[PDB]
Amino acid sequence: MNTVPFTSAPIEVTIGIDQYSFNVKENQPFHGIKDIPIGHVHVIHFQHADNSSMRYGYWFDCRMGNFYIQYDPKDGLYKMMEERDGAKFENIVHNFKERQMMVSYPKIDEDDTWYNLTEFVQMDKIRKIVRKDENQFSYVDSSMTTVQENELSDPAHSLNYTVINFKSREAIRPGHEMEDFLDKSYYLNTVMLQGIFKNSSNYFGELQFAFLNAMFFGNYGSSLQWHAMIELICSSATVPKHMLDKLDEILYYQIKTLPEQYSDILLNERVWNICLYSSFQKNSLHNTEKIMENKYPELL
Amino acid sequence: GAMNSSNYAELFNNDIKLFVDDTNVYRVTVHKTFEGNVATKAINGCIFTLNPKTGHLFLKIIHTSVWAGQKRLSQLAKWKTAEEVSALVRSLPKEEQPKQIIVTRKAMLDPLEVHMLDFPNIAIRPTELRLPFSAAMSIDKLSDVVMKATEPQMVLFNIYDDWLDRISSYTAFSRLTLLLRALKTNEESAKMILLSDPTITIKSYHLWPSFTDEQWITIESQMRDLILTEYGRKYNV
Ligand SMILES: NCc1nccn1Cc1ccccc1
Repeated sequence: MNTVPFTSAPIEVTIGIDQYSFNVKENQPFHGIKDIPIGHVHVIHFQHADNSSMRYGYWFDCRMGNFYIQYDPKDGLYKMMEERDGAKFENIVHNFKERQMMVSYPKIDEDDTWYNLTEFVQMDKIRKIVRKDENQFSYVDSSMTTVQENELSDPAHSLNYTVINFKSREAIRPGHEMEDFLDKSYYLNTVMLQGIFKNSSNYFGELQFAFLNAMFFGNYGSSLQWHAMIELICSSATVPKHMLDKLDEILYYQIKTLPEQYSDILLNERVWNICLYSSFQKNSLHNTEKIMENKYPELL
Repeated sequence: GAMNSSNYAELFNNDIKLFVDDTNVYRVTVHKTFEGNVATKAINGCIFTLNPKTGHLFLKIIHTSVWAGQKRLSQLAKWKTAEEVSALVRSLPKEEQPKQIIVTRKAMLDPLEVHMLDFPNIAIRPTELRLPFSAAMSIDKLSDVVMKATEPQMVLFNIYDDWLDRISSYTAFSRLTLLLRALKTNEESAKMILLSDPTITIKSYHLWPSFTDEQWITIESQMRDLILTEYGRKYNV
């Protein structure tokens, strides 16, 4: 069980860790988050009480280093940093635990939500989507744009998701125009799975990361990307049997975890109605269709 | 963007453009099987591809053999249309290729866009105008060459005959759309107006009769009456 200590909390902020969150008051004696489950990526994230504009946060994996948070009054945000001195850190953490100034990552033992939302998400792939190789952790916020969004402006601050475009030469074999447009299996299985992602695990990891950035930061380009990766599978007539089964599990936990009060912006009517009711895989998403119907029958 | 009443003069500027109408590509005569069920039999069709400034019609005849053993023909027809239009553009010299293609039905947008991915700077546009190009098969010489085709075949016509010697493109397009709108609303009466007078002939190399300017005004008037009338016979006004 690992720990992310905080130097202090000088400004009032709502702090999230994965799907959990708590309110910290201005200069309340908060000094971090303990008992963080090892073996998964995690995201710590922030919404200042004053300017709810800009949700922002940090993706990280405690196996790759000791990380802490410290507020910067110049740049006006809680920054993640790496401590390179092991004994300094354990001592900080031990002293902070001794005075019980840390919250406990509040995981129910019965609960596999986080595992299921991050099953295929690896820090190595996050660090390629979010480029900043001088840090072992990755910053993301509400406003960051995707590579594909910038094509249609600061590259160092972009989300380098894989570009998907259904009316593109990469998507459409010369001579198979109608075939490839109406059945995207070529583009899914040859171009993307075999060519770009190499395997479905890496495809699912990007899909899941894109969803998580859409949900936790309201990142619009991430939401676009999540839906495009769903549509590309649902619009392929030929999908490996294991991918279809796993996709249903993946989407199920994403829709289960979505705030009920956010489905107006984060869910694309056209994509879901096509995916569940008109596409090749309309019948292969029983659990996802089931929870979408009992929970968001309005959108449909 | 979309083409409408507001930007109508753009059709006659000096940027090459083509209208593409697919309404006569897939044509059937639905009938009854011996078992009392219903079958379609296809007949030959055509793509109607028109330069509105010059009057150049590229009439691609769609022979019924193209449908043999195919499924979902109404959907295939849009993709076949797009395949043929893209092939036409590729066949033209660069300086003759259009800058824009305006499809008369929105269902042609994605098929044409996908076939023209090699041509990123050719704009594919829909229109809000309800143009009467379906009625092209009411022009006897066009109907005749489509029905007689025994193989795929491109036929090249000026749909304005020699009108551009005497009138502008704007005026020629307006005359064309009035004639076709009339043929579409009451083909029989429309053809009566055009052929009523045995002294007026159609040149072997033309589609429409050789009317003087004054006779064209009389004809055009008679065509407007018909279109209003039929608007009253249908709407009882
Ligand atoms: N060659 C038949 C003909 N008749 C009149 C004009 N033309 C040439 C032409 C070229 C392209 C399209 C349409 C017409």
